[PDB]
Amino acid sequence: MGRVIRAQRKGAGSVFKSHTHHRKGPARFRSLDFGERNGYLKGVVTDIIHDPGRGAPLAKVTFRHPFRYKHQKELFVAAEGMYTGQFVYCGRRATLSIGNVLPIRSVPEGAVVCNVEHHVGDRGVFARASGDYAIVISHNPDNGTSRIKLPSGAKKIVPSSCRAMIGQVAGGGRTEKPMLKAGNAYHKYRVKRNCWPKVRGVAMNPVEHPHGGGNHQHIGHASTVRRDAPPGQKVGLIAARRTGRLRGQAAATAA
Amino acid sequence: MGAYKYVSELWRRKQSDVMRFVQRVRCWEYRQQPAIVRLTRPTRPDKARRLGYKAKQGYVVYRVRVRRGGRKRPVPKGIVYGKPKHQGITQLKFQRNKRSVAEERAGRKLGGLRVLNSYWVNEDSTYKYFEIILVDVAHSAIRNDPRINWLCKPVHKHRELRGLTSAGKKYRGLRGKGHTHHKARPSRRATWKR
Amino acid sequence: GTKRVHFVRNLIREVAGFAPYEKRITELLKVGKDKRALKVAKRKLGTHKRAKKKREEMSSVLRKMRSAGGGAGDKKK
Amino acid sequence: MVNVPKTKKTYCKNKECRKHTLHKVTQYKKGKDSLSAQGKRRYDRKQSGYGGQTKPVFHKKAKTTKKIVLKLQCQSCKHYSQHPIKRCKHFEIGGDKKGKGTSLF
Amino acid sequence: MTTRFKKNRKKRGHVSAGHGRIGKHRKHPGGRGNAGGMHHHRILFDKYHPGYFGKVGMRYFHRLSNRFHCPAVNVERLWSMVPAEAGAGAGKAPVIDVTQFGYTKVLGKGMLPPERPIVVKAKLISKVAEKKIKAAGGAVLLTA
RNA sequence: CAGUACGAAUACGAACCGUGAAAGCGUGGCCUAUCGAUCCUUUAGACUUCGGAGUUUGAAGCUAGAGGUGUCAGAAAAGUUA
RNA sequence: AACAAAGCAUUGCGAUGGUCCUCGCGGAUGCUGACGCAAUGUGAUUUCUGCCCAGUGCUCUGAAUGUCAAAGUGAAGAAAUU
RNA sequence: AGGCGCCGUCAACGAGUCGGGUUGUUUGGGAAUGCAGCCCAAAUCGGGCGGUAGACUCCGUCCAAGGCUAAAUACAGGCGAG
Repeated sequence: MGRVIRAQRKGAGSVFKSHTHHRKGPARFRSLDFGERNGYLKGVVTDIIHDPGRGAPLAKVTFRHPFRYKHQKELFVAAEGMYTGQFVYCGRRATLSIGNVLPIRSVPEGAVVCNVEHHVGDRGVFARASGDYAIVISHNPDNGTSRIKLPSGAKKIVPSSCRAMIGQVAGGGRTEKPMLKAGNAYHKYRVKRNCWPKVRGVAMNPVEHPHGGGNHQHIGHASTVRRDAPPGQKVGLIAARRTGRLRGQAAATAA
Repeated sequence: MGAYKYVSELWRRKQSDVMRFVQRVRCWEYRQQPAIVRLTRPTRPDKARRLGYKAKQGYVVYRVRVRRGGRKRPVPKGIVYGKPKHQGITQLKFQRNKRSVAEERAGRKLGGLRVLNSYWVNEDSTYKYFEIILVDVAHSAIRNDPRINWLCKPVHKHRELRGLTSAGKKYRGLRGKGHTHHKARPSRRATWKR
Repeated sequence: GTKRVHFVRNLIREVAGFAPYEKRITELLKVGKDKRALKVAKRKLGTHKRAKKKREEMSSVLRKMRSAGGGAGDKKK
Repeated sequence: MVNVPKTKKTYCKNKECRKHTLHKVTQYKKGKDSLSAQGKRRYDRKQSGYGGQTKPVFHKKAKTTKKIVLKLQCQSCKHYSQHPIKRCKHFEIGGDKKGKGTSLF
Repeated sequence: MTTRFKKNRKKRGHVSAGHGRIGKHRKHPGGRGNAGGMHHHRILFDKYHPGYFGKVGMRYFHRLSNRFHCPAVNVERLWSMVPAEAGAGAGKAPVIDVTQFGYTKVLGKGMLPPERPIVVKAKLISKVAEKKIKAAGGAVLLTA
């Protein structure tokens, strides 16, 4: 049989983890007391600070409104075009301006949003990463459902009460340009949850992977491996729909 | 005899009449309350009155919550190492019963007290519930009662653990006497395998 | 008149008597629960069927608490 | 393969005739079941899911070759006999008929 | 040669029945049955030993027949009769006596060789279809 | 096989038939002889048996034949290591 | 000359993510969100990357037909056993 | 209060228990040891047992799901001695 394949090493352990202490703080969207046509939540962006845990920026927002419990703060997710000294509005009668957060119901159809909730008050799930955005296609006055298209193209049915932020996430185009030092890849790995560099399965000797062994390097068996297959076996193309470059489309996806 | 017969008659019928309603309703409580619950009332006074209940100081009654299922055996995903007559993980089920585990848990937390006996107070779909009588040894009222001072004797400390409970006698096969009973009495380790 | 035809407490009592006579005989062929199906099934199947289905539920039983306590009382005189 | 008549005359083994009478030939299998046998020793002795010595069902097996494979059942008394060893294969039957001689056609 | 497990021979008494050969009684089933319960014992003695110990058996009374020739209940002449279910008289070798033997079973060629004037006597338990009809009477003896 | 099993032969007797004139021949194949234990299962025949009596159901079993073993006097069974 | 590497492809993943550790709690995923995370193939640039879905792998739809377990359910039936 | 005799008579008699199935473990324990786990589930002159299952009178024994309890046994021996 074998010594454990790296995929089990994910598992638990100090080596597989991110530097979670290092991450900058929780960036959850403030669950509104109530009302909010301008300023029972008014923010000023004061600063824009990088998030190591995702590599795109946050905007530092204060947020100052009262009560007790009152709760306010802090570093909310940046959208494109957010600047120091711009106003942020968070809630139901917030102005429809980029950087403001409000429930989907309040948003006009055809407006790009980010930090969209799965479930109301979870504060925001979908459209997060750099330069991505969901697109709110349908509402109507929809008591029942607000239809949003996520960046993959899947059309998601969400409760109209789910809040989102208008605009697309900052940092777009990050993906376009090539890393162009091994060392650039290296530090970028250090920050995230990953064991790098990666040795190819074929490169190893048999004990380390299903791919390993053989004088010349090659996968002894067919690469694409079972949904049924157990952990340790399941490597390569897991249960692949198709392979090789030709004749597909993006995901389509029914409701 | 008395009133104690009716509740005893009810508790047969866990599934039926007032008892499925009232005890399924007390499980809203039982799921909420911990795996130690001390209470000041027996749920069954009948089967308290027939496992040893006198209201008298040093007496406590306590509910214990024990998982349903068997036992699952270390290590999975670094598995034995041995020939397959001895490989077994969920396949084996403990040969202590779920009632005795509850006796152990209870006597561990209430360490200055000794389990007298125990009874059944239901199950839902993952928990099995027991209520257990533990009786102080150390206080005068137990000592100056000749129906319950037999517990006090130093030989009787930690009796649940050494299997001298009623439950501990029953899983040890000591329910019979005669024919059969021949591998249980006086002990499951008894002849030393001579 | 109807139900059953006819009589009432004695008819409850016949049925209440038929039910241990049906039950003791299931118990003398074990289980209970499959024999309670078989002992009923291997027979004509109407009055007994409804009467059996209620005993395999939930059931009677305030009335059961009422009758058993009188029978216990009256076998304790 | 064999012409064997389904209907033959033979001696009885059995003690109610203990003389010669008409007999009917048939190839036989049933198996059992209701479980008291090896089948029980296995049900119990699974014992970590081990079929174990319930397999001598394999080797992958194959050589082919028999003995006559019969029970000849009396049509006039119900007492009737199986026959002793000599070497066949395979075996044909139907109601026979016949390896008929003679042919002009 | 030795390590006493290379010339020895072998270790445990096997290769002996299967494939090498001689010895035990070997290859078994075969009858098996009855259990440890409804089981033995029937005590059995041939009538020639009561004829040894007729003359010296002077705790058994002589009676209608001459002084050598004794009524003797064989149940109270058989050692280990009390833990046995019944005491039976077996018929080997002569009797040259005019005895009266009481038994819980007797052979047919156990009466017949001491036909030589005898009274062969069933005890009540010889039947054993005799009336323990709740009632009272007869019994089996007890001793170490 | 010089004493060791299954097999095989070479004959009988007992029962039971044929053909045949019958004496006889006929205990598988011109002769020189042409295969399988052990659990289990299968059935055959009759009978035996399963723990108060009583009664049905099956079981347990004797004796005999057929179902795998050609590693053929009987394992349930693929390779590499540089 | 081996491994890594940046670069190039397939595939799984809609979140309580799939995946790893764990009986479990929980954790690692991720206090992240498909411009993201895993699982793999190959290995700068430059020009390119043909034909084959028969076998093996894997995946798709199956409201319909031959096979396809258990239970509950029906038949003989005192059961059970078929 | 206790005993004996006579007199009727009877209640401290313990439920997810007895019991059956599904899946296991263990045992000499076999349809028949003991225990675990999932599902189901009685009666209360009624019930339980007698080495597979089902009518009767019974025969024969015994009242679970409760308890305690001296003495006799062990001590590859702390501690004293032969």
